[PDB]
Amino acid sequence: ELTLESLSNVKANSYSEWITQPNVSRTIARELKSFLLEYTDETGRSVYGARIRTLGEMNSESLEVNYRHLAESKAILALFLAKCPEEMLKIFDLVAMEATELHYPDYARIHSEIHVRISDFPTIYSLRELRESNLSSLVRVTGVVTRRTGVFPQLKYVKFNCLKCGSILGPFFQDSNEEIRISFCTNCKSKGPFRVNGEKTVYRNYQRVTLQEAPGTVPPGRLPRHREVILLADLVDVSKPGEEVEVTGIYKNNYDGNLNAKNGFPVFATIIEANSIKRREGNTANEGEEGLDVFSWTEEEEREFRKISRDRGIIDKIISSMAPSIYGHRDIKTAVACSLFGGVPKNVNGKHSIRGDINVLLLGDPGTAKSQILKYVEKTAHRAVFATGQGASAVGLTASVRKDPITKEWTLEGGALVLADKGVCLIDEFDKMNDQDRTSIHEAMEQQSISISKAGIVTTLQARCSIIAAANPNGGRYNSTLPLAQNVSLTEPILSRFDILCVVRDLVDEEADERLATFVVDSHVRSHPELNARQRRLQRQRKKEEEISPIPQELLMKYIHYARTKIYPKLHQMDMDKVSRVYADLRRESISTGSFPITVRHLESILRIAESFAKMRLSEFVSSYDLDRAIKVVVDSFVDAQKVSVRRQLRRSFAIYTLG
Amino acid sequence: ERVFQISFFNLPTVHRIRDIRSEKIGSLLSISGTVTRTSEVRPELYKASFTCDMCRAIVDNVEQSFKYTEPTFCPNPSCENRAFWTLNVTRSRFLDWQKVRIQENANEIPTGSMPRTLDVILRGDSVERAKPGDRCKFTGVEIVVPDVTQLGLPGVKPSSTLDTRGISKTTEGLNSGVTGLRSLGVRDLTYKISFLACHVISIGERDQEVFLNSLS
Amino acid sequence: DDDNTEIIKSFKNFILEFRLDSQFIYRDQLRNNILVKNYSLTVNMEHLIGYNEDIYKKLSDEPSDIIPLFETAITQVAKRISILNSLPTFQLILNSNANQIPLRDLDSEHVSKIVRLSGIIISTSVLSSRATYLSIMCRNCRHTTSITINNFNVSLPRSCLSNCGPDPYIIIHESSKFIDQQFLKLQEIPELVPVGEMPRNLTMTCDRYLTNKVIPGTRVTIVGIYSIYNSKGSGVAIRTPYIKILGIQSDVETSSIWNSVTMFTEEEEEEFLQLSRNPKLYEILTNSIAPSIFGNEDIKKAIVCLLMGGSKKILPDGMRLRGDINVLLLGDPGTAKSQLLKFVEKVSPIAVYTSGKGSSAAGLTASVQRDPMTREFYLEGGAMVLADGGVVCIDEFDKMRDEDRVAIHEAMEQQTISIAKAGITTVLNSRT
Amino acid sequence: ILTKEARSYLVEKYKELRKDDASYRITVRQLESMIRLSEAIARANCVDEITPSFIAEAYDLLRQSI
DNA sequence: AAAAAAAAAAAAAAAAAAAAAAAAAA
DNA sequence: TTTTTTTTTTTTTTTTTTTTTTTTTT
Ligand SMILES: Nc1ncnc2c1ncn2[C@@H]1O[C@H](COP(=O)(O)OP(=O)(O)OP(=O)(O)O)[C@@H](O)[C@H]1O
Ligand SMILES: Nc1ncnc2c1ncn2[C@@H]1O[C@H](COP(=O)(O)OP(=O)(O)OP(=O)(O)O)[C@@H](O)[C@H]1O
Ligand SMILES: [Mg+2]
Ligand SMILES: [Zn+2]
Ligand SMILES: [Zn+2]
Ligand SMILES: [Zn+2]
Repeated sequence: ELTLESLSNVKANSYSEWITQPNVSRTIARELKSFLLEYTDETGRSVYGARIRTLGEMNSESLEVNYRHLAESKAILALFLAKCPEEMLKIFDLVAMEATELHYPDYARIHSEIHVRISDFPTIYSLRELRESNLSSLVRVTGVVTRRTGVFPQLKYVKFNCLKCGSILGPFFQDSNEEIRISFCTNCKSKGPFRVNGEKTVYRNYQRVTLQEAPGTVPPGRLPRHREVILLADLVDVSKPGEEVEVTGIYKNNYDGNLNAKNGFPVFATIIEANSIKRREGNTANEGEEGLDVFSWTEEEEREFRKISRDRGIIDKIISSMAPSIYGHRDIKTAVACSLFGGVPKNVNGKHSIRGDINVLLLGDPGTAKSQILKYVEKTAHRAVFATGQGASAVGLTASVRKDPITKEWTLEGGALVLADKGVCLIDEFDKMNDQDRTSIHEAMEQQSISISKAGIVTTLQARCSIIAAANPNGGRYNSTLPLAQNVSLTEPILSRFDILCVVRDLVDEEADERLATFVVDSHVRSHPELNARQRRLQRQRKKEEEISPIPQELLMKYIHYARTKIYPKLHQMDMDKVSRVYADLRRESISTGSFPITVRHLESILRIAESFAKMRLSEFVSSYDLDRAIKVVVDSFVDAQKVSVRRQLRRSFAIYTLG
Repeated sequence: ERVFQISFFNLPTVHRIRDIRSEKIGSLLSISGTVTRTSEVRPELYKASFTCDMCRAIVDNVEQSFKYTEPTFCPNPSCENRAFWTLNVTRSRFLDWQKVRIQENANEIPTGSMPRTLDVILRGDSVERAKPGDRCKFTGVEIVVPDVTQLGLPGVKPSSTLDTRGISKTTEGLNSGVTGLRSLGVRDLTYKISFLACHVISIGERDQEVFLNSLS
Repeated sequence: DDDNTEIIKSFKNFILEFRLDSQFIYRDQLRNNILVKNYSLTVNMEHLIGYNEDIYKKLSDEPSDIIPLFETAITQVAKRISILNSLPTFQLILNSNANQIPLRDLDSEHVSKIVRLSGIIISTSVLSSRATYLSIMCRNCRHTTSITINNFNVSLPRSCLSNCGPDPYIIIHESSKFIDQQFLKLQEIPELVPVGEMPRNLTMTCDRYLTNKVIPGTRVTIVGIYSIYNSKGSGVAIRTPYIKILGIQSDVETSSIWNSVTMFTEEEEEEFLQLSRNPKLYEILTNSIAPSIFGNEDIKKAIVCLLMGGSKKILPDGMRLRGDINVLLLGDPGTAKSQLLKFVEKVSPIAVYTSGKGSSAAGLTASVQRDPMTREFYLEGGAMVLADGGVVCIDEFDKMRDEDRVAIHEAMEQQTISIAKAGITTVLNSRT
Repeated sequence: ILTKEARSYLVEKYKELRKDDASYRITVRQLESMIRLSEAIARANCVDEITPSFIAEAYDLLRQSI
């Protein structure tokens, strides 16, 4: 037997042969199993044991292992994995399955093999800087998905049969990029016809994708580069055409006759076999964080969620934690939080569908940090799409029709509203936009679907998306002596579809200006860029978050994701008379004096906001406090969009409902 | 071992693209032109290695000129084998390869002219040093490249010169092709002039500690 | 052959000895089918499980191999209970109550296994011919030979039977028997598509008595076998999956040609005539239109009138008079205009829902396309072609472009679509 | 970086400018631009600390253009 | 001298549908 | 001024068929 000290010295003048030796491969497996079983973090809890426990619960087929953990301890194995992926991964999958069969015996009846997904590889390359020295090694490459072939079954253990000797050949592992070539018989001793051994075989899922370089990475004015990526089983359909992705994989080469024929030199083709996939569409928090999905939670994190969810005033802290560095504008923050958490969709007897998402509009003076709030919402949301003004078209926010280059049949392609299904679409400068482009979202805002009838395609899509829009008033500035209908160009059909409207006014006030200036100067002071040091960095970065954020942002992201995924509150016991009276009063005080369209569509927004406030508390039932808070929000959103003449009377008239 | 390269520069006289004649094939020259297209950095096969199917004997350092060339005689004369080898892609040595297209300069172009073009091959450490739109001076050796498709490429993928566009009828039979060789068969081999370059030149950090290092 | 005989015997005993109460149902169904020249048999899997579990287990793991044995058992029983012989091989149609699998959950784990799934028909191909009995002759010795083929996936012998060439054999087309083959295309249910994904499609093959049974746009339930066929895509050793249909359930009673005949048993006709005699049937029908919408009684009455439709007349001089009703709703936002359009789509047996913003004249009336293989031009239907004999609901009608809206003028009244493009000059029917 | 008295001088100058404007032309962006100009003027003198004289110069430059 | 296997031979192109710009006007 | 109008721009080849005529290969 060998020791971790003995793996340092190498023989055979090649690392692959050194790894594949029988004596070395027995020490490697034992060391990998010890790493899997005995690793503990700072708090003292084994992480891979918990991951294995969750694997069986979720009926998963893959295990995620961080490269930093295996590099910090047993760094020689980390170097071996870095240089020689193919041989290390076969052993590591086997040891992973052996470790898994210590928590779930008889798990082989569910899945027969456990795959390992590597995460947080240190060195990141671009497609432009790939050379021949990276051949047969693990690489990390960012790109943009362009085209996807589709899922087909592929042979796994290939068999052959020869007729004159009737010989059956042993199973062959297919390279997945090179056809199995066999010409010699162990029995026939000569060339013979070979069959595929019809039936009695094992298949795998296979797919192929093309990655172009991201426009941001490409130097301005230069042509992009592309490469081909092969996705095997458990990795199919994860990436979608149009998204931006980061892939960790193995860089390989193969001989192509056409490439040699056209160029005129013995050049080879290259392709990447994908190992790990991470989505980066809309994510600017990629600067930090560890893992393949930063919106996923562990068991202790869920327990912490349920612990902090029962504190009184959780809603106040959640609201205060929205865009902490922006000063004031608490109504905007409340509307943003309500939109982010969202309502509950409904279907009554399978024939009547009711939408459950909140849309927000921000109409305000220039220089009031609306765009920064939109950027914060983009960063925090799980799925987010951004658009602005004249840069969007009718079919750029909807589905488009294209001729498939391969199949040559008319096909549907995605858009901004489809890329943000169960997400958020943000539209900055929503008033500086063509009417034909603006009117394309009428169906998606309410019916949450898209219908296309073009070139023989008659289909209906699904876009369960929420819209937060920012606009400027006529003349660039809001006239408080005029009603709303003469401060904007939008008509009733599009104004009715919005749930919350926030009018932002800039007024002269010495104390307010002094406080805002002090806050902004302190913020600029804070953001100036000037045990293990890598954790000293974390503690210093947490100290700065302590002042202005009641809860950390990374915790809040997982909190929002868990709340949206798991909770579905109901409305069993509530006061119908109060809501009916509020709706009737709001309808009466609109035609008499007002220019804010109120229909039945605004009655349901109160219930949606109540369900959102219930979601904020991780409660399964809506209480009276949440409904009262929703009524107060709706009433304050209507009173503050009036003329200065009647606002004082309307506020007094509507004040009886919001007694608390 | 490090596959070495020798780079020559500062030649006495420079040539234009329209001075390229077949009587300088094999000579060391320097040329100037404007780059208009570059390709990817592909790996080229330099020193091949194979294994006999039956003996499992290993052959190494099989030179290749312009097409995939496998060995002929097995290392052991006891074995009789003419073909059926298996490339050991891991043991083989590779090199970087790039093809760039250049055209004539704005001044060398006559009053009325359709610009002439050329194919320049950059190899080794000289990849990506020429960017489209720039004016660069290359230096290297003028070579000639045959048509490998009719030289019997192993795979069926070439499929005997599959084409998507129609060839010129004017030069049908006018382009002098040589015949007679056994590898060709009854086919006719054709040649075209390209350039191979060994040296390229162009003729058209807020950190205080590192900044203080560079200055004298 | 020593196991196939016992399998056929077991199937024949199942057919001849199954009884519930006091009637051999599967013995009577065969005789009733033979009389009206229906050469097929429908078997429920629950009965087969109840009779013997080994027989069910044999079928569940080797369908393509076992099913023809049941096929020949049926026609052996038929010749015994019908004749003391122009009876072709019968067909087996299966019914299942197992869980339905989504299309996107079908993968390499489900190969060569019987599955149950549901989707939407988008296209139906033309009928093609497949050989079952082949008469064969050799090019040199010239002697007769025969071959029998079953469609559960063969070639002429690569030899000679009694110098002749390598594989010398030709087909004598007369005295050969053929059947009917059809190809269909499926698609996912719109509400079951995952997040951010476009719907995917699949290919199915139907034979003999299951051809001309569905029309595009129909929602169906399919029972069949998930298989693969090697063909042709630069991947190595990849195959294309498809489904061979064994049983079809369709919501719309209409066949491919909509025979305009009654498909209602007397037990339902009695119910319908009893309903028609209700003195307050008008109120009952009106109250059933969108019970979750308050008020708007006149609009609901108009919707009922549109659903029933008027009468159509033809005159001696060739005149044709329209018998369909069109309705326009021009109103204020928030008045439930768009919640009635989607209800009419659900209630109507044939109905299409479209939006005026995402539409075009070619997509609404008809389009002309080029076949990649044949490289000719053919006509493809549109929204008003699919919704023939039904209702089309056009939302956001005011947002339509002025070029696209004018293409509906002829279809609304003359109920025809005239195409005069690319050497194709035809007039298509459209009664919507 | 910014010192202790520099922040007080900055807020005082912003308040004075806002008072003199009267909110039509002066916003938070003007204060941010004044901070930027002060930092640039500090970079000119090769000094890593900001003195209220720099803020006074930036304020004069802003006033000269309004 | 007599078998089994393996490529050449393609060619072709108008006619229509959808989407984004760069010039016209109630 | 925001509406309508207008040119116009790639969209194309991945497939076929059984003879007929060539090279290898017992
Ligand atoms: N409390 C605050 N109110 C307004 N602006 C603030 C505040 N705190 C900081 N700022 C800064 O003021 C600047 C003005 O913000 P921003 O550019 O979003 O304004 P805007 O007029 O809403 O933008 P746009 O026209 O792009 O929608 C930003 O640099 C922002 O960071
Ligand atoms: N009379 C009503 N009874 C019940 N629900 C109603 C009624 N009127 C409107 N609603 C509700 O109002 C919401 C919006 O209605 P809908 O989408 O049908 O509007 P619409 O008439 O199509 O508007 P638009 O003119 O803006 O397109 C739905 O949730 C619908 O259930
Ligand atoms: Mg509507
Ligand atoms: Zn053999
Ligand atoms: Zn040998
Ligand atoms: Zn014969």
